[PDB]
Amino acid sequence: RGRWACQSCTFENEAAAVLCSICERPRLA
Amino acid sequence: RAVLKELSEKLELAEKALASKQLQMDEMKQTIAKQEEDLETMTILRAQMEVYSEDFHAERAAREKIHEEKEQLALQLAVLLKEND
Amino acid sequence: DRAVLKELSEKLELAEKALASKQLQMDEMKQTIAKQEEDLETMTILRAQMEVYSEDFHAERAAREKIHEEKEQLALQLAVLLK
Ligand SMILES: [Zn+2]
Repeated sequence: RGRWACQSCTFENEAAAVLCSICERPRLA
Repeated sequence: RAVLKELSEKLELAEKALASKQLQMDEMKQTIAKQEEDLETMTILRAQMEVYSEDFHAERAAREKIHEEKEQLALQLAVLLKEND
Repeated sequence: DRAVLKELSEKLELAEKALASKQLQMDEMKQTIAKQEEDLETMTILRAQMEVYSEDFHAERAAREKIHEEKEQLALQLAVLLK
């Protein structure tokens, strides 16, 4: 995976996360 | 094995998120069903009462008309009394 | 055991797709809730408006009956004077 950007709030999340740490939206939502 | 440990942990995090999102969805469903019931009720109630807008306007016009007729009689009477004063 | 990692990788990807799809369903439900809340307040005010018309209609009818009585009384006074 590696890190991933939340497509709603633009925060860059850690690879281990499945929900955005800011807004709790899933990576592929 | 470290990639395997990482995958297993993330899958368990996804399974907990699936459950958490589902609980939130369950609440939203209850909200939607309650609002739908309330809206259908209010919609029926408004429709059954709609006639009163028409009847109010017709009644007001009738009231204004008879008021005008009454004021005309009052003026005729006042004139007749003053003519006899 | 690289094909085993693939297997688990496939399961995780499906879990993330199902998770994202639940979120998308939630988004639609939040929009439903917002539209319903607006429609319900609007309908509640419109029902209240019909209730005001109902009250005013009955008040106009009461006024009309009173004015009719007053007109009959004036008409009588006039009739007495003109006789
Ligand atoms: Zn976010």
